[PDB]
Amino acid sequence: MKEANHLAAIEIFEKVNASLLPQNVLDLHGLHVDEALEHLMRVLEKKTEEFKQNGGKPYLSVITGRGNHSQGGVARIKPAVIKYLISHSFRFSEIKPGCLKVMLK
Repeated sequence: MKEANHLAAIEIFEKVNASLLPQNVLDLHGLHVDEALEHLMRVLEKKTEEFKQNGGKPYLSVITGRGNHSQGGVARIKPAVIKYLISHSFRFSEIKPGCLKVMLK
């Protein structure tokens, strides 16, 4: 699944976020730039709130996918997401291929 990965990504994302959100993980590899951003933005804001209110994780591990380091399919989610973080003055740092770990503010 190179191309089909992008279509499968939606159903994967939905089933996956259920288990991944409590880890403070935002994993949406394969989604469109718009989709990825729209999901990321709403989760990031509510997670910031969960951080300051409920005492969740002080971070969010964003998986855009293994875009660039050891693998590379659709990595344009990464420049898109990066731009979102910087524009809001967030603190992030990539782990390894395409995985941006963001520290909540």
